[PDB]
Amino acid sequence: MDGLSFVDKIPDGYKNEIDQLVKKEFANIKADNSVSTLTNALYTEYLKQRNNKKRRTPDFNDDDDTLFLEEYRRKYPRIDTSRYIPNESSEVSLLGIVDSYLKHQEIVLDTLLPQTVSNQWRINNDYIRQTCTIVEEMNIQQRKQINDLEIYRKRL
Amino acid sequence: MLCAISGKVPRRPVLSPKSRTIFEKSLLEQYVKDTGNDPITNEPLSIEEIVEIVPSAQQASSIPNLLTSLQNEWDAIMLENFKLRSTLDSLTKKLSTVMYERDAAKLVAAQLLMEKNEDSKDLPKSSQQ
Amino acid sequence: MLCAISGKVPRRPVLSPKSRTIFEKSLLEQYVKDTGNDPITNEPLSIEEIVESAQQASLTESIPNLLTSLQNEWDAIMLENFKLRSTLDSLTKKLSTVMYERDAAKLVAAQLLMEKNEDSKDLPKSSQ
Amino acid sequence: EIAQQASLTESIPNLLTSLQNEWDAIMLENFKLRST
Amino acid sequence: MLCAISGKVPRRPVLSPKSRTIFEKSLLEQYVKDTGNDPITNEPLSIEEIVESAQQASLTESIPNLLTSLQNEWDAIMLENFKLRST
Repeated sequence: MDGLSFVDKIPDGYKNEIDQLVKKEFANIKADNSVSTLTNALYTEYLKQRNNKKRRTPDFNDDDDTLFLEEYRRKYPRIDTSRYIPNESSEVSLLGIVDSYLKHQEIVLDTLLPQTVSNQWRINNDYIRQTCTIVEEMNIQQRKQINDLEIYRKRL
Repeated sequence: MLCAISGKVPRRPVLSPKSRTIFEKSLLEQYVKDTGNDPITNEPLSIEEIVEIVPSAQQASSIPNLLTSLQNEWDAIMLENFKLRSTLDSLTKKLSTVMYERDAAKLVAAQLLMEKNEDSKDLPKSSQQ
Repeated sequence: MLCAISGKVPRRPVLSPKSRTIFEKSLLEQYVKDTGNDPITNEPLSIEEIVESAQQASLTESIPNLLTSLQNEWDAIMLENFKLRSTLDSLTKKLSTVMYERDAAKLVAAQLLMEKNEDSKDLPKSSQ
Repeated sequence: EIAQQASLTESIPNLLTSLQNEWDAIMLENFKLRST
Repeated sequence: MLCAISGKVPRRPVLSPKSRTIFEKSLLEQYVKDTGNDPITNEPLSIEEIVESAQQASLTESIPNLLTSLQNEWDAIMLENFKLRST
């Protein structure tokens, strides 16, 4: 488990080396209704279902069919012209009121970006001290190790 | 489609204008004549207070439920997307913790291999002499 | 400011008293009827336990609401969840490659733990 | 403040064109009643 | 966007779980320390009761907002019919 990240100042060759040894040990081991059916089929096939491309074109001196199609264009154009009246009445006040809401929504996210930033650096900060604590202790151990190694020889 | 006194299907649904609850004209009228009160809330109520007979006038006896149906199917769409995302991010935590710990555990080997190697030449050069 | 189920910006937000989290009324009311518990914390919660303005500027070119806008909405719902199902499938596959490579490393360490200390032990014995 | 029976249309791309037709019909059923 | 007690733009909004209303933490905290209550409804509330996931959202713009739009369309057109039924 133990591998000191901050203390071990470990080349790319060692990653490539260890990857090969890990690789060799891997060589050894080796709820909705009908809605979901049509939605998954639409996405898989990459084709959206065609809508009513009729109101836009039409034609004068048609028949009973275009008499309907004509009368459709009138009522929707009157609804359109009424739908543009209540927008222009308020105008830009309704738009800029929503623009202000979006600024309150945005700043909230970036506050959380900082809260995460601080606690993430704070955890790493605690790790750092641990790394330097033990890395010294390991240094102490190795020095003592080398002392015996030659001490035992010089006695014999 | 039920009266709130007897429990019968009301053929003349009248309602009291103190507590909103559709009774039948016969039963509510017998309750008012018994004691001038509403049977559910025990508030003040009279016979003239009751609104009797059906309401259809300048109305005529589709479309609105299609939009309701469109809402109901969307309600599932949202519920599905939530549970799909939970498992998405919850698995990413396992992915992240593993990959980090994998390359962390990988550095154990790099260290271990070089020390093992050091033990070989040391002993070999010593055992030689 | 958002709902904690769909990822909406709620029109009638309602907060639960067991876990402080704001949901849109329709979506929380649906969950309680499906299974009577709080979706996040999995704690007992009912409809009575719940405790109850946003402006969108309708575009200048607002026919399109029936045809173009509604079409795009069910395209965007369709191709996202399909792509999201694709993302979930790969995470589980990439999970299996993670755990296998992890366990492969465990065996290396275990193999090297026997190797190293015995090599060190042999140096200690050599002196004698 | 004072029966709810849910419509089960039948056995989705078609339901798009239904809602189109129903709005198309109501627009003319409102128009015809005003010229009269 | 506003704090209901002061009327300012709150820089640390915390929503209560008894009277649902966005209060500024520093303001509501003092209100609770005065007496354990919610300022609006005068129901009991403590500091732990006051509260400041993984699905990403996008801003409320012109599917659900589109469906509520079509209600406005039809509900207005239904009143248009009354003007001609009554006349």
